[PDB]
Amino acid sequence: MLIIETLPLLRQQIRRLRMEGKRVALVPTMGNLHDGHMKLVDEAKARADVVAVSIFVNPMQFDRPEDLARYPRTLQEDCEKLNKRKVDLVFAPSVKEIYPNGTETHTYVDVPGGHFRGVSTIVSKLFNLVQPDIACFGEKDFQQLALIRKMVADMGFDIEIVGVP
Amino acid sequence: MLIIETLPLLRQQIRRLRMEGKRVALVPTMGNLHDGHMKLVDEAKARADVVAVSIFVNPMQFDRPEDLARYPRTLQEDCEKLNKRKVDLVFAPSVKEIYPNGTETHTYVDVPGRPGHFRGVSTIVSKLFNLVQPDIACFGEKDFQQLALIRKMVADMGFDIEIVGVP
Ligand SMILES: CC(C)(CO)[C@@H](O)C(=O)[O-]
Ligand SMILES: CC(C)(CO)[C@@H](O)C(=O)[O-]
Ligand SMILES: CC(C)(CO)[C@@H](O)C(=O)[O-]
Repeated sequence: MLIIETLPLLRQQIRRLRMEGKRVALVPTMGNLHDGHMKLVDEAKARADVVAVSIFVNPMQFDRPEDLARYPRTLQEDCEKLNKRKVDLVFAPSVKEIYPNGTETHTYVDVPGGHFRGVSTIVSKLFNLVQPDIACFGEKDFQQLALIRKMVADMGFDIEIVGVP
Repeated sequence: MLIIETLPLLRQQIRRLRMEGKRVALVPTMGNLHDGHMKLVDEAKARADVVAVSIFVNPMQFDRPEDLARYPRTLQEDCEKLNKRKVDLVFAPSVKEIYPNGTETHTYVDVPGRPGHFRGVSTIVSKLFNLVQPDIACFGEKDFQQLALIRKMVADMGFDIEIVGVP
């Protein structure tokens, strides 16, 4: 398994996978992975040659800084679990790599029809960075899954959005 | 030169270009092309294997229906100029095709750091960038606020697209 923390190195591998003809699935996560997140990984492995999992606790989608600060961070353990599940690549960026000037002045994506603006923004950016053929999301957060399906339909992303029960 | 009017046929074209691994340049336009747009096309041709030009009068970036309705439409003459320049693809969608559920509740992109005009720009250019997935995209320097907007949008949103400003 490859663990990538920077944009240039991620871009290099995305390009390599593209030149190798790999079908790529992305599983976005905020880390603190449990057996339940493996449903996403297992669906992704069946549906692609290569599985990339992002781990990024996204400040733009937390209403309270207290909650962002207390969100569990267990990177070594997440990566252990992913490596055992045969994941190919983990993308684990820093906050500043994602939001160089902070979130308040960052370009955002809003899906009509703070929390959800944070979700469409980071998921669009992960789609632009990883350029996956397929991306897997839980059905449990049904508002989030609805928001991403609409975002994709509206914004022209060529990505199959897979809801996992 | 091929004229592509629908998303699924554009999808077909872009998927094919991707698996062929060609380097692709996109020139976004609203048609009514003249010398300045030809400079954009020339640059795109010099910088990529394949050049796509979009022609789409984007309602989201016009505040007044009167201004949208007055915008000149010269598709035949636009295609004549692009064909002469050996453009590979011209993407010329209808409004219903880009906005099948209307602009009002369409996803939008807004870049901080007429009310509505720039939001309409960032939104359509993001969508064009997702649809076409170009390696490079050319814009004029004269609309300097637009060029700055797109420059920031690309840097912020993580698009792997080289932005080229042309006089
Ligand atoms: C989709 C996601 C990883 C985006 O930050 C997050 O909202 C989540 O944990 O569902
Ligand atoms: C898979 C999951 C943990 C992702 O948030 C959630 O959808 C769930 O519990 O099914
Ligand atoms: C960039 C653009 C094609 C977006 O509709 C338009 O604003 C233009 O022609 O400058």
